[PDB]
Amino acid sequence: DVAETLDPLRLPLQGERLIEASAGTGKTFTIAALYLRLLLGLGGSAAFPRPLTVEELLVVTFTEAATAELRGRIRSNIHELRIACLRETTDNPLYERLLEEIDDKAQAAQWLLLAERQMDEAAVFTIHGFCQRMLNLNAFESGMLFEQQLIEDESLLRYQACADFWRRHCYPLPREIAQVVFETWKGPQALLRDINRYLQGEAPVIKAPPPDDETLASRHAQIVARIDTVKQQWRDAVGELDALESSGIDRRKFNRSNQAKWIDKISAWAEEETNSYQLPESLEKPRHPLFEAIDQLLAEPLSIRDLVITRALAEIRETVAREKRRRGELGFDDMLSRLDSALRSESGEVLAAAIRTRFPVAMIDEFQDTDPQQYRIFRRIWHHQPETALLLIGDPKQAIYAFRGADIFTYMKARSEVHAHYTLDTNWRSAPGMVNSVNKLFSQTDDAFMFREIPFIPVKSAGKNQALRFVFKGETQPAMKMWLMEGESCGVGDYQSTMAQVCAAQIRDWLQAGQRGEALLMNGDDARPVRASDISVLVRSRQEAAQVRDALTLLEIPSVYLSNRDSVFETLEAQEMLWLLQAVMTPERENTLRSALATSMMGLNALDIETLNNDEHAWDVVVEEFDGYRQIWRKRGVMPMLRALMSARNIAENLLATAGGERRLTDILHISELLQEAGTQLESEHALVRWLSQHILEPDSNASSQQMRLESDKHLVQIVTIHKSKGLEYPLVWLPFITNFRVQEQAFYHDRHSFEAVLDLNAAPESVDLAEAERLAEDLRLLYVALTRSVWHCSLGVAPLVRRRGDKKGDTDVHQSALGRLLQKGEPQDAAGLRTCIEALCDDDIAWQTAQTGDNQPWQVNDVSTAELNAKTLQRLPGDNWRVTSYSGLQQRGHGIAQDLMPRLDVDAAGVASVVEEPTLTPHQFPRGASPGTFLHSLFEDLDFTQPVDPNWVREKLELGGFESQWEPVLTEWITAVLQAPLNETGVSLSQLSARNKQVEMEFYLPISEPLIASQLDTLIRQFDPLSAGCPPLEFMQVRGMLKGFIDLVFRHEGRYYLLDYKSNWLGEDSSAYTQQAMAAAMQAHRYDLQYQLYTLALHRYLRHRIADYDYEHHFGGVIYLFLRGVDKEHPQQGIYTTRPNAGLIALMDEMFAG
DNA sequence: ACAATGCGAGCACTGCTATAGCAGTGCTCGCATAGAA
Ligand SMILES: [Ca+2]
Repeated sequence: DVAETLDPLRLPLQGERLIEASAGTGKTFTIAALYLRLLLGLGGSAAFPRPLTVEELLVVTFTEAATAELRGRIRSNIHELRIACLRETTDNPLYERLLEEIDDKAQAAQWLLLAERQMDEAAVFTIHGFCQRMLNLNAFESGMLFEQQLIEDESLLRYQACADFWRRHCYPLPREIAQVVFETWKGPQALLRDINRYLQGEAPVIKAPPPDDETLASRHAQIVARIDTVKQQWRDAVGELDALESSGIDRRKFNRSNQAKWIDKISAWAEEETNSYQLPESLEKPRHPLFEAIDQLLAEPLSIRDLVITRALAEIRETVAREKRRRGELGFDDMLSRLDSALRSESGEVLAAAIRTRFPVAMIDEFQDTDPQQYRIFRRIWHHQPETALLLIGDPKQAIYAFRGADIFTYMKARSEVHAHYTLDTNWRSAPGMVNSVNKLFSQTDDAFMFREIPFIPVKSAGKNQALRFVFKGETQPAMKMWLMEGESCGVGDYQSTMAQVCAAQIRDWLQAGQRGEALLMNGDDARPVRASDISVLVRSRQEAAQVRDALTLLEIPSVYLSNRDSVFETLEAQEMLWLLQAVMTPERENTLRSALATSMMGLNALDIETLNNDEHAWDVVVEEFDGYRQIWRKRGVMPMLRALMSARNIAENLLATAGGERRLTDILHISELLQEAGTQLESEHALVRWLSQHILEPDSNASSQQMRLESDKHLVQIVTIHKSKGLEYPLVWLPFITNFRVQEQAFYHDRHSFEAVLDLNAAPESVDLAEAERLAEDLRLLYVALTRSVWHCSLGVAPLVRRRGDKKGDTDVHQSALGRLLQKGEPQDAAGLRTCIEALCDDDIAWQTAQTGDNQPWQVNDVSTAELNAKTLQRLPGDNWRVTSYSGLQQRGHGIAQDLMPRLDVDAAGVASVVEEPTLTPHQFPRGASPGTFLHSLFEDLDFTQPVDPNWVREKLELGGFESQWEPVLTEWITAVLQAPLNETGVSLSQLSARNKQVEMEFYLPISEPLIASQLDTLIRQFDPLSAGCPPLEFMQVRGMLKGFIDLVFRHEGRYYLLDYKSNWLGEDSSAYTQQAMAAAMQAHRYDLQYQLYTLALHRYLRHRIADYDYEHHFGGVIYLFLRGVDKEHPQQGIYTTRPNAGLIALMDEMFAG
């Protein structure tokens, strides 16, 4: 017992070691040390068998920021100790004591070099990261999915489950029963608020659970039966108006009758006031008659609660689980839970060993916060195992996360199993005066943390800090100062209004006296004025924080609640912005707009609003303004719009100058950052507006919508919670409400023998007594952390608090609080009895005063400022724009992201279809659009023009394409008709083209230097092409760069090369629309003519390039357009179109590019 | 074109029955009601 003062370098790196890193004892410096030792296998007898790799030293922390810092601190130490190995000389502690243990500085340098470059894979994860990691590796054993989705809901999944339970369980109930339930809970909402704690993590063991089968009906019967029989032993016993004590006035007849009418058709376990007329009491105030059965009724409770509950969480759990499986999702409780089952199951050894190898030695940090599930997994892998080491480090005095499931008991359990104990004796980080005061306080009684297994061993304060002191308006102040309210009695109300006031006063008192250089934090002969950034107010709950923030704010002392969870969505700004987006979204409606302008964010006046209502031209002015913002919104988005708005109305600049404006601004900006995300997830502005409403209505979701703290708060007295403060350090700290306690009423305790979480579904005084114990057992634990946060000094508020409505009978249930229990050494005290106990211990480091309230609204601080700024202004200019167009300088958008998702989509088609279904399928009735158009293009992507059209291949093509098989005849006949179709003249017909003379889907890139002006090109395009005579053209604007383009088909009729572009278009009824006229019409209609000139200009450049010494009119003679539809076996020139570029056009057009 | 409970105090008043103490009926009113992969 009583741990060995831990000497890192001499710690035996071999199996099971428990390390207690007291308050700020350098737990981190220790871990790193131990990490290095392991890497280089250092030590000696207390060393590890062999050297380990970065990817073998398992370290698990609880926080995410934790593993980051831990991972960071280590890469550094390695980089140093490694460097200090190359120099074989180091002049900085730790390292030197390390090199003395090194035998070959040259090797360690190498070994270390690897550890350095290996860090981006250091086995330092969180409890949760470790789990899903082992799990996902040994999937078979854990029955895990290779693709798990991390669930988020649950908080909802849970309510839904709790309600599914209420519907299938309570709805079918018959009135008599239903009502009973109702009087236990009104709805599913109420049932959850009672069982929510459970349902989460390890189900607690239910002391005295209901018979594994009692139905709601069962119990109900027994109860009603037990009730109704006594309705008899009174219905027929009410002929007795008996006799033989005092005080029961004849107004007992009032008592009497009140049960004769208690005879309803039942429906309510509820019964009333007969405690008197029992018998086991009538004597307390031969013994008496036949109604002592009542003595038996008010003996063992008449409830339905425990049964339902037991059924609820039991069923609710599995309901939620099932739902997760189905969804294929996984939560965190599950993550480390599934891992615990795996190590439990038969196939638990292959898993235990597997892990064990990967991580032969693991360091568990912040262990005082584990849980049965964790510790189990842990020992199931490393407990009693040669060739391995389990370094368990944390501090039981700081285990304050009970509410999330950190079971201090499972720690004490682990404390029992591992016999090797170690403590860190030196408290770096803090002042001697402090450490002395904290040690004194927690040394009062024995077992201050009241748990023989969690002893408190004082700690030596570090020498480098022996100089620390805090002087104020004269001399040095005591490390610890107790402020005591006056009086005998004191309610929770008082001890807050008054303590916050007091606290507030003392803060401005240090601050003001700080600017006057009278408040100094000094390290011997060095000093500095205390600044808001140095004060800190620990608190227990949101309210308490507010309570403080208010008294502070009442003294112009700005502050910031570091533990704030509210979301940006329920800020008055969110609402204002929404009204704005509604104005932007419709400046037409005179109302919503005015409304927008009325928002505090717009900083308008009452006068402004007025005039602006009586001047119609200035109104439209604004309307225009907003109509522009909607434009900015439609085109660039919300963020660009909002910022555009602010810049005009000069919002940011004004707000910042409006007290508390900075907060309001950051929040508005924030909203925008969220309103921006949401934008790129909905295709309509209105959809976003909607998006807002909901979020404003049902918020608090992620931590992504949590409020961003200001970058100035680093100069604001910080008010945080004992919890967020664990690990944090503060020059000066204040504990305004450190006396409160709040007694535990819920009978949830841990059995002191079996160390198990038991849930007595019956308020058994015995078990509640036990729980209430564990309560302050944790309050002390919190108290320890609170005092531990300050460096130079800490002053807390104490008062003769009293909860018991017992008229100040020398009560002061102060002894029921962690701090009171330590001051009044256990025993309760007089109001003044406290005042005397405080004086008892109180010198050099400890000192008290009376709660001296005060007033002086000023934080009497002034300012100065000189804004000599300006923003660089670039002297360059846009000028040219290099892009890569592609006969898209034509086709107006809509194809936005379309030519992106499908580079070869039949972009030339689009639309819907209707009643043109005529009961005889023809190529005109073939489904219109892009999806079907590309299907057609597809067919000819790899067809055997040469041979005949196999119907099965066609049936198969439609079958896969999602079309109806009943299209094969029409289609198989349609294809061929187009194949054996005569192109221009002498022969030429797709079917005559063999593979070797075909090149399908050619992708070209025609560089285009010297801006291509739409007009300049329209001129020559005119002179040579009679088609482009319909001159609307030049519909695009200047473009420098490249020219993409796909050619459906380019073939050669042994003599020349050609350009074929299959074009599935029209819904234009039949044949008559595919005539040499109609075709040449749609041609300009879609300006396809350009496609020609461009495409050919490419084939030109290509052929010229390939065919070494080629000529246009000797190798070209092409250009064929096949409008697939309207093409029959015997109606040539219909459906097909042909053109042959002027050759003189291609000439000028080619050089048009590079001049 | 719209507001939570519940618990005892606290004191006023009303029978009794060995003026006072103990009890009980009642209506009014102040008090205390989380934590953060
Ligand atoms: Ca085409």
